[PDB]
Amino acid sequence: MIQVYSRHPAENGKSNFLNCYVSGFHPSDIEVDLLKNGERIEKVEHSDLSFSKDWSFYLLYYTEFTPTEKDEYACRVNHVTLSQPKIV
Amino acid sequence: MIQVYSRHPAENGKSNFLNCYVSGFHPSDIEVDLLKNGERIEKVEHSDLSFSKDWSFYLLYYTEFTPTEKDEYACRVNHVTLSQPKIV
Amino acid sequence: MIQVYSRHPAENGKSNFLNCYVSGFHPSDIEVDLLKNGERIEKVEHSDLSFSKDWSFYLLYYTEFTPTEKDEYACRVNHVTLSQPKIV
Amino acid sequence: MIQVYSRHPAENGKSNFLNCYVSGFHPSDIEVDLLKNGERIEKVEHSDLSFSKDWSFYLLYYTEFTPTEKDEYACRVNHVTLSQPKIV
Amino acid sequence: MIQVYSRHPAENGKSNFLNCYVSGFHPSDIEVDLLKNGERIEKVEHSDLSFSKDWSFYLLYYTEFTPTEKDEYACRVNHVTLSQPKIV
Amino acid sequence: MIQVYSRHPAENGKSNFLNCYVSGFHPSDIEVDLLKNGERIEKVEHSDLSFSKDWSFYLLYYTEFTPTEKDEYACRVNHVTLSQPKIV
Repeated sequence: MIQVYSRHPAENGKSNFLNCYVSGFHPSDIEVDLLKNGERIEKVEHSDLSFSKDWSFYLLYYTEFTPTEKDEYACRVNHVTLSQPKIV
Repeated sequence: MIQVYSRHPAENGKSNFLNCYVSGFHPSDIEVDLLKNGERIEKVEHSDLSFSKDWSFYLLYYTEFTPTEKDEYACRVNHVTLSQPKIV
Repeated sequence: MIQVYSRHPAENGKSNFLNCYVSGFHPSDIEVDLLKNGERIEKVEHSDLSFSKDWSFYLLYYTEFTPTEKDEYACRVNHVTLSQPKIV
Repeated sequence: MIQVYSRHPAENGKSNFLNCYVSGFHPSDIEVDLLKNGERIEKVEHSDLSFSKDWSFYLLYYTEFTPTEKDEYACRVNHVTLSQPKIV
Repeated sequence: MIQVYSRHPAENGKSNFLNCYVSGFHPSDIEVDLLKNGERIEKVEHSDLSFSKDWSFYLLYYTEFTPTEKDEYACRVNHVTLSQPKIV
Repeated sequence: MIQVYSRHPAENGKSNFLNCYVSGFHPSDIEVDLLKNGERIEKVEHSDLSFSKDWSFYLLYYTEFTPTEKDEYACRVNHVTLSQPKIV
C-alpha cells in the first residue's frame, strides 16, 4: 500500500486579497437633507430626520437558540486529508 | 495498491481577489431631499425623512432555532482527499 | 504501508491580505443635515436628528442560549491531516 | 467666480529632434483631467485617473533569451543653430 | 473667488535632442489633475491618481538570459550653438 | 480669495541633450495634482496619489544570468556654446 502526495506549484507573481468576507449592516453613500440652501423661510417645524432606531444584532424573546455549526471563514484555504486505514 | 497524486501548476501572472462575498443590508448611492434650494417659502411643517427603523439581524419570537450547517466561506479553496481503505 | 506527504511550493512574489473578515454594524459615508446654509429664517423648532437609539450586540429576554459552534476565522489557513490507523 | 489667464506664447524646437536612435516607451504631451474648472459641484465620487500600473522592460517566463547583435550608432550633425532672440 | 495668472513665454530646445542613443521608460510632459480649480465643492471621495505601481527593468522567472552583443556608440556633433538673448 | 501670479519666462536647453547613452527609468515633466486651488471645500476623503511602489532594477527568480558584452562608448562633441544674455 503506497500513498504518495506531491504538490510543488510555482506562483510567478504577486497575490492581492481584499475584502474576502463582508456582511451585516453596512449602508454607505447615503445623503438625506432638508432645505439644503434656505433663504427667506418664515417657519420650519416638526422636522424628523432619524437615520435609524435601536440597533441589535441578536434579539431573542422566549427563544431556544441551539445551532450546531462548523464554519471556516478565510481568504485562501487549503484542506488536504490522506487516509490509509487497514482493518483485519 | 499504488495511489499517486502529482500537482505542479505554473501560474505565470499576478492574482487579484476583491469582494469575494458580500451579503446583508448594504444599500448605497441613495439621495433623499426636500426643498433642496428653497426661496421665499412661508411655511414647512410635518416633514418626515427617516431612512430606516429599528435594525436587527436576528429577530426571533417563541422560536426554536436549531440549524445544523457546515459552510466554507473563502475566495480561493483547494480541497483534496485521497482514500485507500483496505478491509479483509 | 507507506504514506508520503511532500509539499514544496515556490511563491515568487509578495502577498497582501487586507480586510479578511468584516461584520457587524459598520455604516459609513452617511450625511444628514437640516438647513445647511440658512439665511433669514424666523423660527426653527422641534428638530429631531438622532442617528441611532440604544446599541446592544446581544439582547436576550427569557432565552436559553445554547449554541455548540466550532469556527476558524483567519486570512490564510492550512489544514493537513494524515491518518494511518491499523487494527487487528 | 473662477478667472484663469494662461498664455504659452513661444516654443522653438520643443523636443525629440536630431536624435540618432530613439526607442522605448516615450509618450509626450498627454493631458488627462476631470472637472478642470468646477463651481458649485456637490459630489465627486469614485474617480479613477491611473495613468498606468506596471512598468517592466524585460518580463520573461521560462524563456531562453539569446540575442546576438552588432550595432554601430554613428550619426554626424554639423552646424546646428537655434536662435530665439527677444526684443522688448 | 480664484484668480490665476500663469505665463510660460519662451522655451528653446526644451528636451531630448542631439542624443546618440535613448531608450527605456521616459514619458514627458504628462499632466493628470482632478478639479484643478474648485470653488464651493462639498465632497470629493475615493479619488485614485496613482501614476504607476512597480518599476522593474529586469523581471525574469526561471529564465536563461545569455545575450551576446558588441555595440559601438560613437556620435559626432560639431559647432552646436544655442542662443536666447533677452533685451528689456 | 486666492490670487496666484506664477511666471516661468525663459528656458534654454532644459534637459537631456548631447548625451552619448541614456537608458533606465527617467520620466520627466510629470505633474499630478488634486484640487490645486480650492476654496470652501467641505470634505476631501480617501485620496491616493502614490507615484509608484517598488523600484528594482534587477529582479530575478531561479534565473541564470550570463550576458557577455563588449561595449565602447566614445562620443565626440566639439565647440558647444550656450548663451543666455539678459539686459535690463
